[PDB]
This record gives sequence, C-alpha cells and structure tokens, in this order.
Amino acid sequence: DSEAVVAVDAVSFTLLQDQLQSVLDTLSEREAGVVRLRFGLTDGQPRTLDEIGQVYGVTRERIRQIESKTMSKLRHPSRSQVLRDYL
Amino acid sequence: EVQIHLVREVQEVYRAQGVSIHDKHIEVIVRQMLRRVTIIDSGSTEFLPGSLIDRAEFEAENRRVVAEGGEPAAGRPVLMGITKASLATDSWLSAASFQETTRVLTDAAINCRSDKLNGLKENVIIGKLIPAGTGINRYRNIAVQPTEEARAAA
Amino acid sequence: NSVPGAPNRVSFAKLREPLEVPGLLDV
Amino acid sequence: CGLPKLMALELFKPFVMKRLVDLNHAQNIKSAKRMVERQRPQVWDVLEEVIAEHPVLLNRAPTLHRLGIQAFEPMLVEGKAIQLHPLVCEAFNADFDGDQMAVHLPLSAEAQAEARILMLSSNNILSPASGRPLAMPRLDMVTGLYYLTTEVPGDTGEYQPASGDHPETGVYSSPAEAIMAADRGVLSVRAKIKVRLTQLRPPVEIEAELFGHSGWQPGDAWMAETTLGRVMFNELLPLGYPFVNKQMHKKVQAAIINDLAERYPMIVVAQTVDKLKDAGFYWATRSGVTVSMADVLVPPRKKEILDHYEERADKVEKQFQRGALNHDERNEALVEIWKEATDEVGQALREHYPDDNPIITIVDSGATGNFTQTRTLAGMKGLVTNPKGEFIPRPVKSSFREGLTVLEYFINTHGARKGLADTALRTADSGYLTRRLVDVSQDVIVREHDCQTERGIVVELAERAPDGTLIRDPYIETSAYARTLGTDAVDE
Amino acid sequence: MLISQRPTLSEDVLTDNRSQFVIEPLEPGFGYTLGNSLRRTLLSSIPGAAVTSIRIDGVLHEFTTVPGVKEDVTEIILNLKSLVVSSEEDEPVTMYLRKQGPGEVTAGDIVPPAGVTVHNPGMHIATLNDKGKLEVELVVERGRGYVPAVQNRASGAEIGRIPVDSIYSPVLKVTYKVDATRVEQRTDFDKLILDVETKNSISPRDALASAGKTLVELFGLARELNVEAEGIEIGPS
Amino acid sequence: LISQRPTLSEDVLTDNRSQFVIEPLEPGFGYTLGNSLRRTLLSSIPGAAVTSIRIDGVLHEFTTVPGVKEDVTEIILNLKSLVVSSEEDEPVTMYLRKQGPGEVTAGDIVPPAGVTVHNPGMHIATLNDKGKLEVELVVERGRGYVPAVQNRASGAEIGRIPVDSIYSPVLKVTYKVDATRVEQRTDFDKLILDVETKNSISPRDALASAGKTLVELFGLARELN
Amino acid sequence: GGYDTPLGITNPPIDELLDRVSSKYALVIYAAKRARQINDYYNQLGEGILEYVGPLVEPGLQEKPLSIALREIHADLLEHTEG
Amino acid sequence: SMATGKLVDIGEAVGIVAAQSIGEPGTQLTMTGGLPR
Amino acid sequence: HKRRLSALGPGGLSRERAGLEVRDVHPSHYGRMCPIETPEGPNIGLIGSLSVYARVNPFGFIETPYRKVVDGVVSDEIVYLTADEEDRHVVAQANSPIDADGRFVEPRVLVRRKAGEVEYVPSSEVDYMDVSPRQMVSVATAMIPFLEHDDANRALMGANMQRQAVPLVRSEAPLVGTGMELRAAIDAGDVVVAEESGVIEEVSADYITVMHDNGTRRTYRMRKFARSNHGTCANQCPIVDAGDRVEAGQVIADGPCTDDGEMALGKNLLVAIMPWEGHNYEDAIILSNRLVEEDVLTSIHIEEHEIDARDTKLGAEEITRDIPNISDEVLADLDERGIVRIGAEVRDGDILVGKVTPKGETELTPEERLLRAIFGEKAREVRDTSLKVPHGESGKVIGIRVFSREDEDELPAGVNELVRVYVAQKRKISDGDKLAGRHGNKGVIGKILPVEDMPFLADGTPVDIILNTHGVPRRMNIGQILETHLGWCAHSGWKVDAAKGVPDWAARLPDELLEAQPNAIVSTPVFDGAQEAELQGLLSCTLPNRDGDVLVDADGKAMLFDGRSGEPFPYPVTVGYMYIMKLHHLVDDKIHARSTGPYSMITQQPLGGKAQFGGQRFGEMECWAMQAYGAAYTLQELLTIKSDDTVGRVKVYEAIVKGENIPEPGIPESFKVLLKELQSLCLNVEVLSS
Ligand SMILES: [Mg+2]
Repeated sequence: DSEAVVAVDAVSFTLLQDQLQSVLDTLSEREAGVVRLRFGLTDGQPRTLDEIGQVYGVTRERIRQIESKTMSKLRHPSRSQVLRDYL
Repeated sequence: EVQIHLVREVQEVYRAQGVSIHDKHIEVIVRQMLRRVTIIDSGSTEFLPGSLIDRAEFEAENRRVVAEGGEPAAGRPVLMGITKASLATDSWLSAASFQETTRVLTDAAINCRSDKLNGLKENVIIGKLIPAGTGINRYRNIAVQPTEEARAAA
Repeated sequence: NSVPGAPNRVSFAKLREPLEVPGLLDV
Repeated sequence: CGLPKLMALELFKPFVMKRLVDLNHAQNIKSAKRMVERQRPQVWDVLEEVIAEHPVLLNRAPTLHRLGIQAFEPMLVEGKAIQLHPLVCEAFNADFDGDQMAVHLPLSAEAQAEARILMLSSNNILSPASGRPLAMPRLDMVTGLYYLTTEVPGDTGEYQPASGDHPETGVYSSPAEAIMAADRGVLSVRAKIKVRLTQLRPPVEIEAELFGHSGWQPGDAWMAETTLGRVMFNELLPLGYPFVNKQMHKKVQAAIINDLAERYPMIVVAQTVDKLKDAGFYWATRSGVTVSMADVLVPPRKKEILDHYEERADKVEKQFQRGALNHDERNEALVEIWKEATDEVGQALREHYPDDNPIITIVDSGATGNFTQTRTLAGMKGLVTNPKGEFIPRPVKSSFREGLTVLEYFINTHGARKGLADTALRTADSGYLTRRLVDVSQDVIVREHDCQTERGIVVELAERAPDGTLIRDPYIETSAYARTLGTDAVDE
Repeated sequence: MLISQRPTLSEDVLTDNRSQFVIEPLEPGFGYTLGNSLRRTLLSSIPGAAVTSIRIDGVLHEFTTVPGVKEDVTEIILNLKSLVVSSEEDEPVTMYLRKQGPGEVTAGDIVPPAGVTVHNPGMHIATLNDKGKLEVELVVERGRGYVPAVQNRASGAEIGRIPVDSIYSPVLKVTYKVDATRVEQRTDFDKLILDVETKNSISPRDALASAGKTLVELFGLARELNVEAEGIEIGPS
Repeated sequence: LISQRPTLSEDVLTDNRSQFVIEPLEPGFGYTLGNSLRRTLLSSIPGAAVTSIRIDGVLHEFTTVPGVKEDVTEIILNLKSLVVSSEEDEPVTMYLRKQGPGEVTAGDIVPPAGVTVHNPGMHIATLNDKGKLEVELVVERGRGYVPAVQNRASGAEIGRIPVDSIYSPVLKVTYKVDATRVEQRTDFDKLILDVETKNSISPRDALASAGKTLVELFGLARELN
Repeated sequence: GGYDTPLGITNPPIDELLDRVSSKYALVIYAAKRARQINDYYNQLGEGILEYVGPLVEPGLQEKPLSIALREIHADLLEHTEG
Repeated sequence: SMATGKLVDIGEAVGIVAAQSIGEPGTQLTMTGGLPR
Repeated sequence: HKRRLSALGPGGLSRERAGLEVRDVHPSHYGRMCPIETPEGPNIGLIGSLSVYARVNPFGFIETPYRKVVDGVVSDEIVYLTADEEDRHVVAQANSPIDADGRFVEPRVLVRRKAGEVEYVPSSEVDYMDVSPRQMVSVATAMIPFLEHDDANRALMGANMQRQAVPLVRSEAPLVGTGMELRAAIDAGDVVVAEESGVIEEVSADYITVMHDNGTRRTYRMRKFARSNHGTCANQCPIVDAGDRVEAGQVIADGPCTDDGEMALGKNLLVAIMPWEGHNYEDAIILSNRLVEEDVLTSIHIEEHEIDARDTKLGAEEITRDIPNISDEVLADLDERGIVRIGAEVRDGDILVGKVTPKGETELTPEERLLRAIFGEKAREVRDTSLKVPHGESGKVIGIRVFSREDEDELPAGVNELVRVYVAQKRKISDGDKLAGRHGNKGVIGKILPVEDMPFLADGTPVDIILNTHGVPRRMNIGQILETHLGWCAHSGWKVDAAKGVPDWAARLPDELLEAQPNAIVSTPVFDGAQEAELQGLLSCTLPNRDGDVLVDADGKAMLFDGRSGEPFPYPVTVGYMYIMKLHHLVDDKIHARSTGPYSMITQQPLGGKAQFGGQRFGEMECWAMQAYGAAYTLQELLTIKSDDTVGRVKVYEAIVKGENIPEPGIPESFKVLLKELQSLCLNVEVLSS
C-alpha cells in the first residue's frame, strides 16, 4: 500500500509542529499571532493581510512590514539548524 | 470403569514408545468426553429424547423442576467423540471454524444464540484479553500502592 | 580413461567393464 | 542468547533512536534515523545500553508444545547468526543442521513482565508433561561427565593400602594437593585415592555415623576413598547436597536434577546445570572419543555362525523345494532362523568389545544410540523389510564396515524410503491430532482453589508379592505422583 | 608497535588469602596465551618450605599403630602435610615435635629452631589419650612447585624416617577463565579472570608479583637476542 | 629447589628456519611455555604486505585485462602470496610495467628504496603480443590479519582495488619437550622449539620480538602490582 | 540465603520474589502496574507536581523501570490487593 | 503443576498444557497399534 | 535438473491425491531409476533421476544394457533390455568371478528373479549379466566414494546436497573421487571442449584461437563473470598454452566448479574428529581462520537489479540527476543522468539509478508552507522513486545494461527506458554458513577460530575443520571416516615394500598403486572400491613428509597438541583429509528482520517476504503456546498492535519515541472485516454489554 501511513512521518510531523510552536513562541506576541493567522497555523485557515490588520487594528502595510521583519528574524541558522534538518 | 480403561489403554501405547506422560492430562481429556448426557424420556420440561445436553445443566434444571413440574427426565451417561464433543459447543463463534461453517452459522442466526465470550478462542479472535493466566479478573484488577510507612519515609 | 585430456587419476577398479558411459544428454 | 548486531539494530531501532535523541547526538528523530542508516559507531554503544535488560522471544518452527517459545536475555555478538544456548536444544528440538529460529520482541511493560517472569529460560526447566527436566545434560557433555566420573582400577597413581618398607602411599590431604599431583604427571584423574574432604557433605551413612545430628560440611573434615574426578564433580553440586560417589549415567544425572528441583530453589538449579555444562564440555574434550575404522572391531567367529545358520536355512529351503511345506511356513522359518542368527551375532559383538572402545562407550554412557545401530555398524544388518511391511527372507549378511553388495543395498533402500515417507505422514497427522485435542480441551482452566468433594479415584500403588513383599509398581511416577489425597491414610 | 588499547589490572579482594584478579581488556586472544603460563608459574616457580620426611619413635613397621593416641598414623601424616612453615636456609633443617601426658597437641606446641616459622600455631594435629608421650622429628627443607614423596633411595637413614609429599608452593588453588568484553567498539577484546587461593605464608598480591618477576626474567632470555627487533610495546603506565 | 637459571641457546638448520632449545626448566612447564611462544609468534609479529593495487586497464575487481592469460582476481590470488619487508611506517608505492609476450615473474617488480621483495621467482601472469601490463601496489607496515578496507572508508577514486593483507612473517611453529624426570627429584624439562619463517625476517628476529612482547605483557601484571 | 549471587536479568531471584505474593501472576501484574506508575512519573517530571510516588530505591545509571519495580518489590516497599 | 513443582495456580489453562503434552510425542510414535489407534 | 524424472504434472497424478505405494521402489527400478537420489521434502519418491546407463525406448519405456551370457560363457553382445523382457529372463551380477574366458567359477551364483527374488542359481540358466557395477545408481550419487558403507538416508542427504554446492574462486579438484568426475564434467556443458584436433594459435583470458591442422582457424569466446540463475558466477578460464597441441574431445577451458577437466565441488581440508569445547555440538562445525585468510572458501555472488522508465498520466518517468531534496555528496557516484558508474562500491540503501516521477499538485500543509516560506525553496512537484539497493547487499557494480524505447529496443507497453544493474560482491566464509561433506554430514559453522587456538599436529600444521564424533555412529555413515583415512593416505603418499614381493593384503590390489607420490589424485569406483584389508595395509605404509615423521599410526590416529592450553591430548585422535563443500544456504540469504515496513493492501497485516522487509507468521501453535503460559497481555500485543490495530501502530511508535506508556490495544481490523461481511450477508450482528 503505497498510500499507507509510513508511521515515522506522522511522529516526525508531530515533532515538527511541536518545535515549530517553540520557535514561534521565541518571538513576541504580536509577531507570532501575525504568522499564525497569516499561514493559518492556529486554525487551518490563512487569514490574509486585511484580516490581520483588522484583528490588530492597523493597515495592510504595517502587517506587511511586520511580516517581513519576522522573516528577517527567522532567517538565522542559529534559530534554524533544527528547522533545516526538517526538510 | 471406562475411564480406568481408557487411561490404561492410551498410556500403554505411550509406554510402548517409552514416553512417560502423567495421567492427569488424559484425565482432563476424558472428563471433557463425559460431560454430556442423553435423554431417553422427556420428563415434562422441553426435552427431546436423544438430545445431548450437559450433565450439570440437566441436574440443576431437575432440582429446580422437581417442584412444580416434577417429571425428571431419564438421562443416560453417553461417551461422545472428540470431534463430536467439539461440535457440541457453547457458542457459534466458539465453533465457527470447524465443519460446515455455513450450517453452523445459519441456525446460529435462526436461534439468535448470543455469545457470552467465556472461552479463550473467541477472545483471541476479537483480540480481547483472554480469561486465562494473567487475564482473569482476580489478577487483572490488582490495586497497586506503596506501603504507607515507606511512602512517608521516601 | 580413453579421453585425451584426462589427468592421470588412478583407480581401484578390480573389474574391467566393457561398456562406457553414454552421452548423458541423449535423453 | 547471542544475537546478531545488525538484526538487533533493526529490531531495537525506535529504542536506540529515542536514546540517542536523549543523548545529544541528533537534533531530531529524522537525523537519528539517518544516523542509524549510516551507523556512526557510538550507535553501537547506545544499542548496547538499550538492549541491556530487555528480554526477547525465540521460537523454532514448528511449535510442538509450550517450551517451543522461550524468552532469553539478548546480548550483542559478532557474526550474523543467532547464538543459542546449547541446553535448550532439547526443548526446541533444534539441531544445528541449518534450522532457523524466529525472534519476537515484547513492547509494553506488561509484555516485558510476562516475558521476564513466565517464559524465561531459568524458570522453565522441568517437563510440563511429566516433570522430568529438559535442561538436563546430553550428547557430548554426558560422555564428558561419564569419563570424568567413571572409576578405572589399574591406573597411574592408584591407591594401594599395601606397605612394605614404604607406606601405603596413596592418600592426599586436600583436593588442592590432588589437583597439584594430577597436574604433575603422577595422578591420573580416574584413579582411586583417599582424600580428606573439608568442604563436601558426606553421605547419610558416613554423615550420621560420624556426627549424628549434622555432618555439616562448612566446618567438618572427613575422609573418603573415591576418585579425583568425582570429587571435582561434587564440587559442581551445591553445598547442602551430600556426596554422590557413583558413575554418572544419564539416568543418574536425571535423578540428581529431579532431586535438586524438588528440594532446592530453581535459580540454584540453573547455575548448577550451567556449571555441569561447562565441566561436561571440558572433559568431553579430553575424553579421547574418536572413531577410527580400526576401532570398529569385528567379531572373529562371525563366519562360522553364518555357516551354522546358513546350513539351517539351507535345510529349510531344501525342505520347501521338496514341497512338503508351503511358501508361508518356510518364509516364517527363514525369518525366525535369521532373527536367531542376528541375535547370535549381536551377542558375540556385545561380549567382544572392551569398554574403552568409544563406540560402545557412548552407548553405555547413555548419550545416544541403541546397541542395534552399533550391531549394524559392525556385524550384520539382518532383516530388511518388504515395502508392504513384511520381511525379506534373504537377508543382508554384511556390516557397513564390510560394505554391502549391490543387491543388499538395493534391498536396504526400500525400508529407508518407507521410513522417510512414514515420518512425513506421521508429523502431519500428529499436527492434526494436536489440533483436535486443542479443539476439545480449550475451555478447561483452574477457577477455584478447592471444590471440596470427597469422591476420587484409587491408584494401584506398589502391589505386594504372593509372599507379600511390596514390589514397586513401575507406573507410579506417571500415576500416583503430583496428586492430592482426598482421603486420609491409616496404617492398620 | 602501538598497543591501541592498554590492558589494566584491577584486583578484587575476597576472603583473606583468596584474592581475585582480573585483567582487561586483551588483544584477541592473549588471555589464553598469558593466563595459562601465569597459572603454571604460580604453581611451579615460587620458593617455599614444606615437611620432607618425619620420623616417629615407637613406630616400627606396621605404620598404623601409635600407642597413647586417638589418631591414626596416616591422619597425622596428612595433618603434617597441611602445615605451613617458611624457612630461610637452603639445607635440610630438622625439628622436634615432643609432648608427654594426655591432652591435645596443637601446631604451636612444636619448638622451632632458627629459620623456621609456624604460620598457624593454633592448628590441631594430635590428641594423646592418657599419659602418652610423643617425640616426632620433622625434616623441613625448601623448594619450588610440587613434589611427590621421595622414594627410598635414602633407605638406611630412613629406618625411622619415612618420606612424605611436600607442597612447596604457597598457592593452593589457581583457576582462570576468559571473556569477550566489548566486541563491537573495542572489536572483540578479551578479559582474563583469575582466582588464586594461597596459604597464610604470603599474600596472593605478592605471589602474583613474584610470578611476574620470574616470568619477565624468563622472557629476558628470549628478549636478549635482538634488542633492536620491533615488538609490540604497551607504553605509559 | 634445583639451582640453575635457565639458558637459551640456538640451533640453525637452514636459512629460513631454525631450532631453539631452552633448558633447564621446571617440570610441567615446557608445553605451556611452548604454547605461549607459539600463540605469540604465529599471531602477533609485525610485518608488511601489499594492501591495495590499481591497474590502468580495469576499473574493478571482477574483470579481465586484454592480453594476459589470467584475470584480475587471479592476479589478486597470485600477488597475495608475495613476501615483502619494509623499514618505515609510511605507505610506499611500487610499480610494475611489462610489454610484449613473455612470462611475468615477481622479480620484475621495481620497488622504491627501503622496501624489498624476497621471492623473485614467483609467477604472477603471462602475456602475449597483445599484452600490456601496468600495475601499482601499496605496501604498509602492519600486524596480524586484516580484511580489505573499503573504498568508501578511503577517500579514493574508482581505480583502487583493496586486497586483504596478511602480516605474518612466520610460516610454521612447533616444538617438543624432553622431560628427564629421574627418580632423584633433580627433575627438569628441555623445550626444543622449532620456527619456520617465510623468508621475510630471521627466526631469531621473530623470536626476539615475540620475547620483547611477552616482557611487555607479563610486565603489566607483574608490577601493576 | 547463601547460594551464589545472581546477575542481570535474573536478579532479583524469582524464588525469593514468589515468597511475597500469592502466585506468579499477581507478581506480573503488580510489577507491570508499578512500572507504569514509574513511567508516568518520568513523563510527568517535565510538567507540574502530582502525588505519583516513585522511584523509591536508587535507580541505576540507565536502568529499565521494570527492573526498578521488581527490585522495590524485593525490598518490600510496595503492597497490593487482588481483583 | 508438572513444570513448577508446586501447586497449580488459579489461572492455568491446564487443557492446552494437556493437549500439547499428549500431542507432542506423536513424531516419536513409531507405529492398528499407533497414532490412528 | 536435466535427466530428471517426475511423476507429477498435467496428465500424471498430482501430489496430494497420490497415495503411498507409488512413492516406493519396485524392483523394476533397478538399473533404470536410481533408488537413492530424490528430494527429501514433501516429494519423496515422486522425483527421481535416471540411472547412468539407462536409455529411452522409442516406445517411451526405459531400456537397460546387459552383457548376455551364453552357456556359462559371458559374451560381449550388449543387449538393451526393457522391464518386461527383464522378467522373462534371469540375470546375474557384476561381482561374478570370471575365469578370463567368460565362464563362472561358482556353481551357485547370485541372480535376480522376475518378482525381485534372489536365489543361488545353478550356474547354467543365466542368460544375462550386468554391464558393470553401479548400474542402479544415478550420476550425482555415483560421485560419492565409499557409498557401500553408508546407510541410504545420509547418502540420500549427501547426494541431494551435492547439487547445492557453490562455485569457489579456486575450484580445486578432490584427492579422492570416483571415475565419474571427468565424464560428467565433459557432459556438463559448462566446459569449453576442443571440438577439432589441432594446435593452439593464440590465447587470451577471453578467447582461444585454435589453429586446425588443415587450414581454418576458430575462436572460442570465454564466458567470464556471467550471472547464473542463482547469483553464482560462471567464469571460464583457459588451461592451455600457446604452443600446445590439442585433440578432439579435449577440455580446453575449465568451468565454474571444474579443475583440469574434471569436477571440483569444494576443497581438501585437514580434519580431526575430536569433540572440541562444545563448539562442535550436534553437527556444528568449527573452522580455521586460514580459510578466511587464504580465501579457500570464497564465492562470487552476482545480483542483477532492475528499474524501468514508464509512461503515466501526469507526464513521463525521467532518469536524471535532478532529484529533489537531497545532498550532492550522495549523488557523487552516479553519472550525468542518474546511473552509477562501473566499479563504484555501494552500501545498503544507496542510490543506483537516479530516477524521478511527476506527482502533480496537492494542498500543502501550512507548516510545510511556512518552512518553504522560510527557506526560499520551491514546491519541487515531482516525486522521487530512485532505484535504491536493498538491505544488506553491497559490493562492486560490474555492468550496466540499458534499454530504450527511443533507441528502437523492444520494450513492454508504456515503458520508455529499462536499465539493469549487475551488482556483485565477494562473500567470505562466515559463522552460520552451511557446509557439508559428501556423506550427509552437514551443518552450520559454529565458530571460526583464530589460527593459533586450534588442535595442531606435531609438525606445527593446524587442522582446518573439526567435526564431531557423536554424530558419526548414530547416523551410520562411516564412509566419511574411510574417506578421511584414504585422504590422509593420498596426501602423504606411499610406497609399500616389495622386498618379499607383494604383501598378502595387497594381492587383489592392482599394480601402479604400490607407490604413490604425495598429493596424488586417486579414485575409488562406487561398488568396486578399497577393501578393509587394502585401506588398512596401505595406511600401514605411509612414508614421511620432510623429516622422519610418521605422523599417523597404523590405526589412523595421531597425537594432537592443544593450541589453547598447551598440553597434549591424552589420546590419539583420528585425522586426515576430507573433501567438503560450501552450500547455498548462506546467512545473508536468510537473515531477515523488521521493525516497521510495508503492510498489505486488502488486510492491514504487515507484508511478508525477504523481497520486502517482511514479517514473521505468528502462527496457530504459537498462540497455543502463549495461551499455555497464560501470558495474555503479550498475546494481546502480538495479535493487535503489531498486526492490525491501524490507529494503534502509530500511537505505539509515538509512545516509544516519546518514551511513554504503551497504550491500550484497540479493536483489530480483521474482526471489523468479519463484522462488515456478516452485516453484508443479511445477518444483523448485535454487540451488547448488558
Ligand atoms: Mg535439523
């Protein structure tokens, strides 16, 4: 059954979620909420820039700036050796 | 007499091949042969003559039926074969895999005979913890706590 | 015996058989 | 049990992955799995740590009975084969001709407990069938211990009590002194001597004779006339056990191990049997039991016995040629005459062999093989069967050392192939009968301590003589033992 | 060469004269190479004294009957054989075991001349029934290994003297076995386990050292052919 | 005790083998000392052997060379029986080129300075008119038996063909004892020991290195005390 | 008593362990539920406190919890009631 | 119980033990006087 | 496998429907179908082979040669007789004393009657005599010396294993054999035989150009390193030189298991028969390390792997270096298009054929979307199924054969490029390998001892292998012992004394046998071999090796020295040379293990078989045994959360990796399938707790 559960990938994806939540909680609250609502990581639905600027009461531009800054902060091999090993 | 005969007869063959077997094994087997009795007279409580029912069930329903319906059925001890003893089973799932599975299953559905899951065969098939060894309720439900003195000391 | 490339293997044959072994893949 | 490391590396892979996540050798489980594939040599150390105290199951197919599955402690061994302990080959019925075994692995803590406690090697020693042990010594180590404990007079350094100007010059103050004088080439091991023992328990005669209450071997000192080998043998047995001083036949060893299991705790018996295995191998080496064709001696007056019974068979077949008796009676007469000749040749062979002949030594020790196989090695095969089942009236008059004829070997093929086909049919039908017995008795377990009836059977139990002498009935051990008296017993 | 792993020596100490030595780890397979030679060295290279021959007054030829004692002659013989005494002279020195009257004779009742020393004076030997008197002269010299009773080459002097065996080695029981420790990372190395049991003359700790000295003085003969021949050294201690 | 320390003298029989006699000894000791020196000499004398080769015409082990009569694995089996003795622990490299018809012996191999082949008469291969043979060899000091190291364990390319190496300068070791053991207890043993080496080093040089190894080993126990 | 020392998987001896419980099956389920308690202890050391007692005797360097359980049973620090 | 040496417990499946103990030496049953008997 | 007789198949009887009587041996089998050689499995009697001299009637019967004897005088008219006309007549035997003029000297002669009866005939009525001995026996069984001393069971096992030898890299001929090893090897096919008499022109390792005596020239292309049908090698080395003159019907190139023309199924090893340390316990065999050191038992195994490029809906399968998600270091050995290059040593689980398939588009999990957002990676939509080498298989890569649809090769439908990779490795001997002599004495390898710890002979020669004593007398197969004595006699070489003429034991012993050089090849014919007098008397005179060294006494034993302890053994030990084999039941071909691998499709059981990772059938009697212990929880484990608890397996793996308690075993899949089928069969199955 080539479409069966490999059963190591499931627990690997679990650990992926777990240390992913850890690394997202290494940063501030607004930034982690922005990333989670942006990529739908807390519900399953990617809320776009309008919804994020709605839930934080700010422009689309400010959400874009904050998200770009979070992308800058995530891009540390110190932060991301464990993440590099995940792919 | 027939028990004493059968033990001596089978043990003689195992003597002849020089293999010592304790007799209680053959005792266990022959005990299963001599479980059921026949009916030659019905009494008055749902009995067909020639039917093979368990002895203990028969004696218990007789000791119930002597009051209010006191016709004890005439039962005779019968020796049934091992395959015959197997086919005279308790549950449909207990049999289920021996001989004419279809014919077992059809009148199993007709009788609507429910299982009680008391053997180990069925509990193996459904994967339940079987009622044997580590499986019976006396050992399954063991409460575990430390002694209170050592609990306080540590 | 009587094969031109046979190495000299020595025998204990007491009896001298007339018939040789046939061409075994004849079957 | 020994275990191939590359196999256990695959069996215990989630365990070793978890443990080298615990050690900081990988960032995750994924690089852990990749390292397991790349086998970085610290992973063998971590594999040792995770295999340490974790039992595994072992099974030889087919599973004939309950001891077909046992639980051993694995240990990482070089090679790629499963090292089995030799004393469980009798339980597994596993010769080393290439038979494989299947390894399982328990996972839950309950499963580890059931494997550790129930199915462990040391806890399952006796038969479930008839109480006799299966860890008992066998083929090689029986011969080893039989050589080690046999008593040979006419030996070097043997005791004599006779004293001329010299003393008797046979005694030795300590078994350590005996070991020194045996490592120097004075004492042979199987020679009879008179040691002074300080650490062994004397038998009940000597023990009750000297000390009465307890001839307690931790302190006491006493002498005996034995061999050095039996003294070293009783050194293997535990401290509380008395001295044996017999020649270790396999039946004797069976009685000893039964005695130990019925008196002593099991973990003592397991250690004792292990030490017996080591000593049995070490003296199976020095036993010198080899097979040369010069040691397969032939009986010298075999030929005149063949002449005797050949003239008898000649008279019988000539009387059939007269037509006075039919085909069946002359065939039966030939059968009886050649069975008589067969037993005659076997008798002559049995009286001819000396006892240090290794072939008769293995048999008389009781390691393996009956006397008939020795007789068909040297002597006469005798009657070979009809493929129907009757006997061929020719019969084979030669031994395997003599070498059969074309026709004799062609006759032997019939019974050989019939026996092989019969063995295949027997093991299949025995599997079927085992099926039927499990089909019947699958629902009989113990559920109560005591039903508290007073009914019950009687046992013959060592009937008397016409004189009145109570001879022991032979079938008591299968019948009367391991039973509970529902009634009392009073003595007139 | 480079030893690639250093073998070490760690003692375990059981009861007083029964030390248990182990050596780990060893190159496969050096355990059998050195443990058997070490055993034979312990049994048969160490100097030590024992009783060579005794003589007893009153004993004439029957060798069974001694007046006034509870004990048999051969029992006295095997008591005397299991008697530890060290001597510092390379010559047969004689002694006297003498006691009159009834009672028990100990090992301490003997009088030692110069050089000899009883190492277990509270060892029972003999008991005298009722007003008996014993006078036994013992001949103790020193040597190596084990020796049986010397025969009656000395016969005319041995008209009262009778020879006995002599356990010259201070060790009594030496046994050994091997192991297979760490077969994967150390790649099948071996571990020797010794069990030496001596008498109270010397410690087995000292006996092992003396045996190592005798063995290295033995293999010095093999070493002194080409000192510039490349062996396999071990390195720093 | 008897008063003589043992002596070690020597007996020459041929060039590549010799005998040894050691006397006097303690009784019951000569077999043990002989087994000791046998298990030493036969197993742990350092030597030098070929390890990995490279042939330009081939890429792997299981092929042939155009021109020769044999094939690559047969060349491995022939070169496995060579004898060579180095002086230093670096991996040296020797070479062999041969062209044209003719038989190739072991003597035609040119070594660098320091190492030397002692069996020039050993056949390796034979060639024809189409024969073109070029092969390099790698020799290193070593001890004991060792299986062929893997190419992935190396950093090398496709050309290297690893071979098992047998660092055994010895060939055959036996002994015998002469137990005098008179009935005067001046009893002693006499170990007559036999060494056959395979013409790499002298039996004397083998035995002295073995003795120095035993001085090291027994040394351990002897004073870690 | 004084017979020999055991080693590894056979220490503690079951000949002493059976002296404490009724039959071997009680010893099995008893040790198993104790080992589950010890594994629940080791899992819950990451989070907050609970009254799950264990271990009691000193564990090994890296010792399996079922071994610790049987050793505490042998040391008589535990108790039970049957089903 | 034939293998423990002590009294049988309250959970033993004595039927299957008996079945295997009877069925096992059928290979050694070397033969109407045998296995069909 | 050629010359094989079968009684099963279409038309004939089947296996299980057939009874016992046709498995047996009628006396009409004599001279026609060999009563020894047959498989010992569940096919006994159904599959035999022909005799040596048998031949097929044009009516489809089995005819058989006979020397007809007239008036007591044996003629030379060979008469092919079949079974019915055999029963018409009465036939004497090969061991019949002839007066060198045909005539029998016995008045009473062994003879065979029509119903299989044997009588002592008055020596006039016999009309047929056998052409030779061994007319009853097959080819492979007639390669066993001392057959007449072995019982038929172990002889059957030895002859059946003798077809299971593997080719060594050396293929050394036996010292002791029959007269069959030359004729059977030239009829074997895998020996290049010089067809036409001539002279050698030029040799190679791949071809021999022969120069015929009249004009023409001819090459013979050697097959080197060809894979057989079971991984074994098929090298063909030439054995002649350039100036040699050859004749027709002459061997010119040895095959896999041949030496100098004749058969060679193993090696000749110095063996002792002592029981040693329990390592040779119950047919276990120990070895020397010298067999590892000199590659005495070493076979080359060649395994061919295969992968195809195939069409699909989503595109086409592509064989290239572009293999998404992966290091570049593991892509070093492969070429520009994915396949490895010749000579690259592979391990287990490496890449052989770099090949990727199109997958298409599914939704991404948002965590994967985040990670690909962070790392700047694309989706890389194609999915990689490269040809990975399976478990425990390694070695060199010899040859690549590659087929292409675009290159007009024939291919199956929808297939675009088929590439096959010849993987090869050189397995040493190893503990666990199955070895056997030619007598049924088989066994795994107990322990490969080093070269010093070995019972060695007084010259310093160690023994090679050590069998067991205890397995010999009870198996009735002392032909191995006679082979051992004869092997030491042939290795040492002899020359008996003729100073008082011929000694009385060596009278029937023919000439050019009174001497023998050391390591000379000999042959015992099957039923006309060395007698007890000849073997023992020849064993008496067995001239020394280098010094004056009579190593082995007249009894056949010798004094060994323990390589471990050092003391001599107190008893002389039987030694000598036995010719043994290496069999194809190797360890790596049987070792098999699995933690988590492929499952099934229909059921949720783990898939089984060594081609996969594979599982082990926890069968019925196993369930019986674990019920008999009463270990109910472990039985629940094995039945549920290792087989069919689909939601249980992942949580057990997770709880192990977290180091937590193993959870409760759920309801297995096989019960739910039964429940759904019973509901599908119009039966309301009810499940109730109260
Ligand atoms: Mg077998």
